[PDB]
Amino acid sequence: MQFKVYTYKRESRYRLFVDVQSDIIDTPGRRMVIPLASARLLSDKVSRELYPVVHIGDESWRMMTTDMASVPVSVIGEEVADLSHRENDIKNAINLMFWGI
Amino acid sequence: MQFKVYTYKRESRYRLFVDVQSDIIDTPGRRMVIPLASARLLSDKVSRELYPVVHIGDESWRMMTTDMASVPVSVIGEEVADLSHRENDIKNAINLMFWGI
Amino acid sequence: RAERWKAENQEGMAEVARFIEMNGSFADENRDW
Repeated sequence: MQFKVYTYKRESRYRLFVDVQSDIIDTPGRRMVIPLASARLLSDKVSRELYPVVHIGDESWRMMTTDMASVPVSVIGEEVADLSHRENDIKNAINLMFWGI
Repeated sequence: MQFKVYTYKRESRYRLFVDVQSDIIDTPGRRMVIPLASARLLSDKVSRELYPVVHIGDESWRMMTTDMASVPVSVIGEEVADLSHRENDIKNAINLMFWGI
Repeated sequence: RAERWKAENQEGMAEVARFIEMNGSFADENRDW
């Protein structure tokens, strides 16, 4: 569901992602999502407009917008957070990637 | 480069894709693309808003918007067409995928 | 304006690309075509 954060059930250095696909667009078995990387892993030279920083509990995360991907429903784990309050920033990031913005 | 159509240097059901990433957003070594399928393979119920029909020479192709994915430059082949004249419909399709109506 | 955006961000974008190369691409992990 759009703007919800889920555990990623695949062996990977990524552990969480945020669903960013429209809820009115049905793609059976798949959802487009943006993976999260620990914010400590990226410097301030990295655009926050394109790669937003989000805080979930005691962790800070960068949204790796350009590494977005549709994933199989089989790797979508439990919901762990909601980022709907960051809709404007997320929309701005995705629209920047495609349309420069 | 945005709106150019390239061959795909991997065995796959998809053989061509259109680059849809902004030219001002430079992700060294990767680009976001949407694969094309021969248009005759889709029925007329399938929305041309979400899945536009585009032409390369005499032949028709459907843009498989919901199969968008980034690819490494190592698999990006020959430029075979330029769809910049369909930027408006391409924008509409991508905006539908993320933001619905 | 576009060149201003590219310039402000050239270092950061190079940094992200190196990060993805080292960390693994989520996109590559999941592409089904």
